[PDB]
Amino acid sequence: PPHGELQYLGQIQHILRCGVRKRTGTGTLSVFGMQARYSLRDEFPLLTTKRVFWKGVLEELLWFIKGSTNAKELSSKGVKIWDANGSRDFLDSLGFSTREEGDLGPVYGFQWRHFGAEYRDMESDYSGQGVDQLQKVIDTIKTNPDDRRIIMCAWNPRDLPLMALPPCHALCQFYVVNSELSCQLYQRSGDMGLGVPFNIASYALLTYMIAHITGLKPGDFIHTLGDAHIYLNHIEPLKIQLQREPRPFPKLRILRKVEKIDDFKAEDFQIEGYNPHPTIKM
Amino acid sequence: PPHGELQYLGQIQHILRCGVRKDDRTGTGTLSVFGMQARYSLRDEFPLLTTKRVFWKGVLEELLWFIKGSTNAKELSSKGVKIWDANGSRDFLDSLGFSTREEGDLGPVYGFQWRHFGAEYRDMESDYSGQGVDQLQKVIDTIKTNPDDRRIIMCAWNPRDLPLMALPPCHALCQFYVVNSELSCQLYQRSGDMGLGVPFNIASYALLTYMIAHITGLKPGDFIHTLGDAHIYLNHIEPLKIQLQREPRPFPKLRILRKVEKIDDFKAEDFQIEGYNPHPTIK
Repeated sequence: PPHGELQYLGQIQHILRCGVRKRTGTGTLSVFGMQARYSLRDEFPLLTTKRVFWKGVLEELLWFIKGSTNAKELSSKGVKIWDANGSRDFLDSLGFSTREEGDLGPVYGFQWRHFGAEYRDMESDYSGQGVDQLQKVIDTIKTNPDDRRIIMCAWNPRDLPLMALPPCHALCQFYVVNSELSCQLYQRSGDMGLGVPFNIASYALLTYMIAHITGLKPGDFIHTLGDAHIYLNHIEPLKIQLQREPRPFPKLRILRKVEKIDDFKAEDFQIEGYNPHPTIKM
Repeated sequence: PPHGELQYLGQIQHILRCGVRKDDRTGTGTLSVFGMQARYSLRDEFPLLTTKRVFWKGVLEELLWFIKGSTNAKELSSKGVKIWDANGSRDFLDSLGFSTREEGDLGPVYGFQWRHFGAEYRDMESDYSGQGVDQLQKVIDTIKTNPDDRRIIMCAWNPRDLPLMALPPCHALCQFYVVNSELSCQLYQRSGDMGLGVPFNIASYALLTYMIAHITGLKPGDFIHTLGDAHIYLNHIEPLKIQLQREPRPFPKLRILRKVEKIDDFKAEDFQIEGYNPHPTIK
């Protein structure tokens, strides 16, 4: 079968061959509605035509599981991707003055384990408050794997205003058939250049983690896009990437048996056979 | 130009050749596939499937019902649409522990989530003004002020309210897109019976995309139907195979007889599907 990465690339071509020109501007070729499927059967979708910040992926996900909404908690691990939206300055440009530095608000972490609970600050303890979606999802996979209501949604219209940054991961569904676990992510906005690759890895990792705990095997991962765009700043770099030939995907391994989703630790994972192409500038 | 219904029948074809056996809530076998997407042009035509008639009166009347924010199945039944009565009956409500609800009270379903998301639900006769987020109107407001915005979502999945309604929303969420004065829409359906409900669904949001376009003075663009659990009942394989052989006829055309300016001002009499001739029934 066709190397999975070809889909991501097959899309970049489309965004350019049919994307229409159009915050902070910077320009962008957009497209509306796309879907790519990546296999998780004895392989992990970690694009090779360009290196992917695996540590960021793995370290950020574990950060969501905890339900943490503190940018600092994640940066203290070396991943500074969420710091910008945590700086005292930014929080101010949003009206959030009483807000402590590092507080992102009811973002992913909060939505995943305390959906619906009234948000206060990153320190407050929301235990027993809200709906623990991540856990309910795991529980259903276990007792009713044929359920078509296994959905985890981070889009809370009532909390959007309090967020330092709106979700680009409205929701994701889980599917179980023949002992194989699949997941479909619905991204409202995707930066094909510096985001989608990270995103693919992010949710494919979650599927593995979930499949491990439910005692199932990973299947497919459907990445569905709403507004897929390319920033003109990447029109060149990417044009070079397309040149590159996709190398066989690496493999993910869970070095130890784990019971609860929270018990997962960074050291529990290993990426073997990851041979990505060089890195120019982007 | 390739006909639009070919995209639909194509998915039925995919399910047949690649779908696997999967049981539903009652134990009934179905042939399933996870993750699907289809695009339907809404430009000078309306995607109302023709290889099998679609209950248009039901689509149109049910949509109107959602916009009102109604959760009373009676209000819909009093229009000829009986698709929500079973879920609101006296017996079905008791068996769910809702013995204190008057007949017809569906719970915080679609209507409520669209106009009052997050509002504290009481009953189908309580007033929820100013309560909750009017996602519907917010969509219209955004399409007008910031057409390039890519956070124009209308989510009906409310984890908190799920255990208070008849059954979980089938239409998790939809997103609107605007480009070159055209309004495109994408729907995410978590579950869909390819031959029984998907058609009805395509017509619902195609019509909604027509109404929002009308109000914001834009032209209908495309409708992307993204499915999660696409399936067909096993005992429906044979009749479906017959339908597949049928040749799709030109999609009809929808018309807005008068000029409407508010989403809530739309009436059933304001619509007209001209040129609809679907194939005869099959079984």
